[PDB]
Amino acid sequence: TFSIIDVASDRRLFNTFIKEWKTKERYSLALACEKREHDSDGLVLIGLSVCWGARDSYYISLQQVSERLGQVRSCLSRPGGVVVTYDIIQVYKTLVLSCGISLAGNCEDPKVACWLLDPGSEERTLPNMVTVYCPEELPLLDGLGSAHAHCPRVRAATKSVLVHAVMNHLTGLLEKDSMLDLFRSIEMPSQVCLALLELNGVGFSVEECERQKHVMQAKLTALESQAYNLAGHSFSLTSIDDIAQVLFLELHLPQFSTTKDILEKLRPLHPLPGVILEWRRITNALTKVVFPLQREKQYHPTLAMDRIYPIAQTHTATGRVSFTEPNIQNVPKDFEICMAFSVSMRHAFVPFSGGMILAADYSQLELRVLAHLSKDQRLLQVLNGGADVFRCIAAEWKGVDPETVNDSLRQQAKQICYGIIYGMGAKSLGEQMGVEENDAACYIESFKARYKGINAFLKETVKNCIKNGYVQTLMGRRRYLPGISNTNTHIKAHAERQAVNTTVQGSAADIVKLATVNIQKRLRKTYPTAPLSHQHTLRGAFFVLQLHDELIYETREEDLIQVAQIVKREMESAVKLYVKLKAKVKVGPSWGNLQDLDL
DNA sequence: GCTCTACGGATGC
DNA sequence: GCATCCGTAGA
Ligand SMILES: Nc1nc2c(ncn2[C@H]2C[C@H](O)[C@@H](COP(=O)(O)OP(=O)(O)OP(=O)(O)O)O2)c(=O)[nH]1
Ligand SMILES: [Mg+2]
Repeated sequence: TFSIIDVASDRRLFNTFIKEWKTKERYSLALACEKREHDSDGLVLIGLSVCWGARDSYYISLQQVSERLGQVRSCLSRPGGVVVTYDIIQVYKTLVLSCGISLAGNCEDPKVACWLLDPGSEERTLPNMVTVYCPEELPLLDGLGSAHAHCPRVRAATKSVLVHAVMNHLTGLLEKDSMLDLFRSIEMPSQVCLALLELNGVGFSVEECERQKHVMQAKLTALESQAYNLAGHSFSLTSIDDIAQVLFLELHLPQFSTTKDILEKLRPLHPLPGVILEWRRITNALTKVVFPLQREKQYHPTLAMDRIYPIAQTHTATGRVSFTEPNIQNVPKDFEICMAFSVSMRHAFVPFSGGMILAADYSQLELRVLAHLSKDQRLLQVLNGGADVFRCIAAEWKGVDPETVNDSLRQQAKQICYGIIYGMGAKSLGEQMGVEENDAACYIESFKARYKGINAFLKETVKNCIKNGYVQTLMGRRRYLPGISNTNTHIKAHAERQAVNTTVQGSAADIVKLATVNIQKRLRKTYPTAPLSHQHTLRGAFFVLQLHDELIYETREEDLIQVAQIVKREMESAVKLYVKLKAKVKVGPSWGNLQDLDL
C-alpha cells in the first residue's frame, strides 16, 4: 500500500537508494517545501521525494545534508533516467534557486502530457488528474495536505506516487495518440529551456525606463491639454462614455464603439481622434509596461543590474508560449513622440555589462511551414529562391517596386496573407486592404487559384478534421474541435478556421521549440563551462526571451560571432522540409537597438 | 466568419 | 459585487 520510506535516515539505506535510483529508467520526483519565506535549501525547500512503481515513495529530507545533496545532484544530473515531476518548470526553478541542482536528462511532466492529449481543455490539478485518469488512487488524495495542515513530507510522497501513476496512464494514452516521441524529444526539453529562460530573466535598465517614462508622462500631459482644448471641456480620456461624447455628437461618423476605428475616416478628418489614439497608445505603454516593469523589476547583484523575470504559460490552444507577470512578449515596438523622441520600450531591455543582445527570427515562418504541409509547388519554388512573399504581396498590392517596400507596409501584407490563409472573409479583407467587398473576394479567389496546393491543403485539413474530430500538426500534436460538426454554421466555420490555423501555427510552434532545444544543445557543447542561467552562478548565450518564432539570447561580445553562427545553423536545420528555413540574426547593445548581423 | 496569448479598465448583468 | 469581456499589444 501507500508507503513512505525515509531513506535520508541511515547511511546504508541512503546509499542503497542512490544506487537503485541511478539504474531506474523512470522515477517520479516531488519537492517538499515548508514555505515560511517566499529559494532556500533547508529553510524553504525541506526535502525530496522519489517514487517508483507499487505505491512506494522515498523521501530525502534536506534538513538536519552536504552529502545528501551531493549524491542527489549526481543522480539528478545525468544518473533512461527519466524524471517525472508535476510542474517541471516550477520544480526545476525551485531546485536551482534553492540548492543549485540542475535536472540534467530526460524529464516528463503529466501536466504537459495532459495538455498534449487535450490542449483545449483546462489545466488539470494533480487531484483533478487522479479523479479522471487514476481513480484507483483516489483514497490517497486525503494526504496531499490541505489548506491548513500540509505535512510537506507526506504531501510530497503522496504527490510523487500520484504523479508516477498518472504519468504511467498518460504514457499509454500518448502512445495510443502517437505523441510519445514528440513528448519526449520536443515538448519536455522545450519545457526545460523555458524554465532556464525564466531563471535568466531579461536585463532591464531602470534609468532608460525612467527616461522613457518621464518623456511619455510629459507627452500625456501635453496630449490631455490638447484634447481638452480640441473639445472645450475637461472630459475623461479613459472613459469610453466621455469619448463617445465629444466624438460622434458634434461632427463625426459613428454604444458607439470608440475603438481604433477612429483611425478610419476620423483620423484624417479631425485631430482629436489622433490625439486620443496617441494618448491611448502611450497610456497602454505606461500602465501595461513601465508601471508593471518598475514594480516587477528585481536587482541581480552578481550582474549588478536590474532584471525582469516573467512566467511562461505554455498551456496553449496551439502549442505557443506566452508569459504572465510583466507580459514581456507584448512589449511595444518603437514609436515616435513629437514634442522627435523615440519611445523604445525594448531599449530598456539590456544585456549585462560587456554583453550583446542576439535576436534570431524565422523569416516568414508560417508561410514556409504551410508551403511544406501543402506541398504548394509555386510557393516552394518562390521561397526557395530567397524571395520575400510579403514584399511581393505588398508590391503587387501597391504597384511599387518590391525593394522600396516599407517595414510597416510589409506588416500589412503579412497580415493580409496570414488572414487569407486562416479563413478571413471578404469584408475583413476589404477593411484591412481598402478594397471593396467584391474586390477582396476576388483577391481571395486569386490567392487560392495561384496557390492551388494551399487551397487543397485547406480543404483537406477541414475534411480530415470532420472525419477525425481533430487536426494534427507537422510533428503530431492534435487539437480536438468538436464544433467542426456543429449544426450551427458559425461554430462550424470557427472550428474550420481553428483547424487550419492550429495545423500551421502548431507546426510552426513545434519547429520553434525544436530550434530552441537544438540551439541549447549546440550552445552547451560549444561552451560546456558556461553557467546554464543567470541564477546558476559568462561565455556563450543565455536565452532571455522567446517571441513565438524569435529567440533572444544575450551573448558576450567576444562570443557573439560563434553564437550567431550556432543559432543560425540550428534554426535552419531544425526540420528538413521542402522549404529552406532562413533565420535573420540581429545583434545590438539593446533589444531596442539591433542591427542585422549578415552572416 | 484570420488565429493565438495576456491584461487594465470598464462595462455589465 | 465581482466576473468576465473586450479592446489592446505583440506574434
Ligand atoms: N494569423 C496570424 N498569424 C500571425 C500574424 N502575425 C504573425 N502571425 C504568426 C504567423 C507568422 O509566420 C508568425 C511569426 O511572426 P512574424 O511576424 O515574425 O512573421 P513572419 O515570420 O511571417 O515574418 P517575417 O518574415 O519574420 O517578418 O506569427 C497575424 O497577423 N495573423
Ligand atoms: Mg519571422
